[PDB]
Order: sequence, then structure tokens, then C-alpha cells
Amino acid sequence: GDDRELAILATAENLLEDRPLADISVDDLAKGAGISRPTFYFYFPSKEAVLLTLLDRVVNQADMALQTLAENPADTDRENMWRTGINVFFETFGSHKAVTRAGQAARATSVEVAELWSTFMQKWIAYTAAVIDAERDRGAAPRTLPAHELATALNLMNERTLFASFAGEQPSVPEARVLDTLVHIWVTSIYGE
Amino acid sequence: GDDRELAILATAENLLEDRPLADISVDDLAKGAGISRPTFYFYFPSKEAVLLTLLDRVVNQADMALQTLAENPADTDRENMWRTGINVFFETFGSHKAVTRAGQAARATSVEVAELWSTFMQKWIAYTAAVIDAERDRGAAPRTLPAHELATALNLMNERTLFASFAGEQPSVPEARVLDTLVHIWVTSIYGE
Ligand SMILES: O=C(COc1cccc(F)c1)Nc1nc(-c2ccccn2)cs1
Ligand SMILES: O=C(COc1cccc(F)c1)Nc1nc(-c2ccccn2)cs1
Repeated sequence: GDDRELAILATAENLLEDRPLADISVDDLAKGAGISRPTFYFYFPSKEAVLLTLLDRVVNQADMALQTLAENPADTDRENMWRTGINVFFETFGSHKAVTRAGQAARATSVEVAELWSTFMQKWIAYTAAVIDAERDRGAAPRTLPAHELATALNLMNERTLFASFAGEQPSVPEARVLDTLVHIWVTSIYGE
Repeated sequence: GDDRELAILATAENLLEDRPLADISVDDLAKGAGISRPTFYFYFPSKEAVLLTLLDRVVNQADMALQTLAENPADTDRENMWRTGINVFFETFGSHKAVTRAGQAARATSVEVAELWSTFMQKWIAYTAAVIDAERDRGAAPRTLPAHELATALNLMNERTLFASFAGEQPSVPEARVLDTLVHIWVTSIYGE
């Protein structure tokens, strides 16, 4: 049952590594999953729904990793605290580059994809802002910008910069440099007066 | 001659304020410009070429404004120096929100739009990096990140954050707060040690 669902998802993720969603047919997904086209439609109403499910899995993987980190703070300096958190997104989305790029494209055409991305970005920004606020309350960070506005810009920077790096866009930060680049900008803007 | 070309461009910019490019027909552009459909095709091969021309005009407007500022440095502090430069993009793209949003969408489907955007982003990043380097050479900024990598991330942050604000995305920084937000992040990350 879900084995055929997982087979469809794995086929789609593998096919997206070499071609975009518009060049993959339902017949391609069914054939790769070892089922017929009508059997595919039992599990998913469309190839777009397959991508939505793939992206939901990736974003919830990142969310759960961040939740785990929040409950188990690593015992290091403040810079490496932010690095460990940004690295959740670097590693999670960087391990699913094809789904990440396909999902970014689908945001312009899928209301469900756009709402999924917006929901989680709001959650992650609210968490960033709450950590900034806690740092200000304990006297470690200065009260400069409104924390939620700062958190919004830093999270949008990460979205755009990580995704440019993973896609090899021109221009982009090399993937092997992008974590250090983002960590520098986060730490200086959160703690700088 | 170019009056009919300008009329086509003005019609397209006005129509894009209420509907996306996929819901505007060549007949719509011709009718609004007071010409027939074949006469339209004398001036532009497609509605996509009309948008490409509109975006080229906007990006060159921003580029020329930045060039003007580079040749005529305002006499203020370092923070207001960066603010005046970021404000070129805030004001130029914020005065053409409909073309900006349509051009961003077209990047996924138009090679010419993607190459136009990439060309100018490379130019603006190289200028940012050169100013950072000059600030380091005179002892005003510390030698932290590679200047070009820092410049890349800051310019991608501005692209994503300004465009989210102009589009009213959820999440986004309010348009009335986004210049101050970006200036803070630029100044702290360029001058912070
Ligand atoms: O890039 C991020 C999230 O932004 C995104 C979102 C989607 C895609 C993407 F590529 C990046 N960083 C974050 N870090 C924290 C953090 C909180 C406490 C301690 C350490 N880090 C919280 S959100
Ligand atoms: O947002 C920017 C350019 O990035 C973009 C690019 C496209 C669209 C968009 F919305 C933003 N800021 C820049 N500022 C400078 C600057 C150089 C010296 C002194 C002061 N400013 C140089 S590029």
C-alpha cells in the first residue's frame, strides 16, 4: 500500500534530479514505481501532488531537526549555537536539492506549495525572533532592530542564498562557503551595536 | 514609431498592475496601444519580449542611478552612505512593482530574463565587493569574510527581502521598515569584527 506510495515518491525524487516536473509524466512515475497509470491515480491525484508530498516531507524533516536542537542546546559559544541551527537547513535542503529546486519553482503555480512554504517560514522566523529576544533579555544582544523584522530578513537571506548555492546559480556563494557566510551575517547583525 | 512602442510598453506596465502576464493577450496590448495585432508584431515578437524590454528599462534605471551615486558620493557617515545606495534599489524597483513581480516570475521560464537579471546582479555584487575592499584598505572595515562572498549574500538578501515586501508576501518586512532593516544588516556585517 504505502510501499507503492513510497515507490512513487522515490521515483519522482530520482527523476527530478535530471529533469523538471513539467518534463515528467504520470506514466513516467507509474512506470518507475512498477504500477499502472490508474493505480497511480489511486495514490495521488496528480504529479503536482507528488511534489507537494515530497516537499512536505523535506520541510517537516528540517522542522523536526530544529525542534530537536531547540530541546537539546549544544554547549558551545554563541556563534556555534547559530551555526548549528543554520546547518539544519543547509544539511536538510542540501540533501534534497532536486526537491528543493522543484518546490521553489512550484511556489509560483501551486497555492498549496506557496502556503506550505509560508507556514513553515513563519514558524522558523518566529523561533528566530524568540531566540533573539531571549538573548536581549539576558543582556547578550543589544536592542537594535525589532527582533521579528530582523529575523524575517535573515531567514529570507538564508532561503535565497542557500537555494542559489544548491542550484549553482550565477551569482551564488560556493556551497562550501555558504554556511560560514550566513553565520557571519547572522552573528554580526544580532549582536552588533 | 517609437511612440507606438512606448504605448505598447505603457499598456503592458498598466495591465500587469492588475493581472499576470499569462492573463494578458497580445490583442490586449494592441488594443490598449491603439494598434492592430499585426502592427504589434512589427514592434515586438511576443508579449514576453514586451516584459523583457520593461525589465531591461527598470534594471538599467537602477544601474544608472547607482552609477550617479558612485560618481557623486554624498557627504555623510558610513551608515548613510550604504543607506543611499540600498535606497536606489528600494525606490527604483518599488516604483515599478508590477514589472518587478512579473520579471521575477519570468526568470523561471525566460532565458533572456534570467540572463538579464544575472548580468546586473553580478555587476552590483562586484561593485559592493569593491566598496567593501576600499573600506578595508583604509582601515575602516575589518578583514573578515571574503568581500565578494559577503557582497553576494547581502545582495541576494536585498533581492529576496525587497521583493517580498513589495509583493506583500507572508512573511515579509513591512515596506515602511525594510530599508532600515537591510541597512542594519549591511552595516553590522561589513564593519563588525
Ligand atoms: O536558514 C535558516 C532558516 O531559514 C530557511 C528557511 C527555509 C529554507 C532555507 F534554506 C533557510 N536558519 C535558522 N536558524 C535558526 C536558529 C535558531 C536558533 C539557533 C540557531 N539557529 C532558526 S531559523
Ligand atoms: O540592494 C542592493 C542591490 O541588490 C539588489 C539587486 C536587485 C534587486 C534588489 F531589490 C536589490 N544594494 C546595493 N547597495 C550598494 C551600495 C554600494 C555602495 C554604497 C551603497 N550601496 C551596491 S548594491
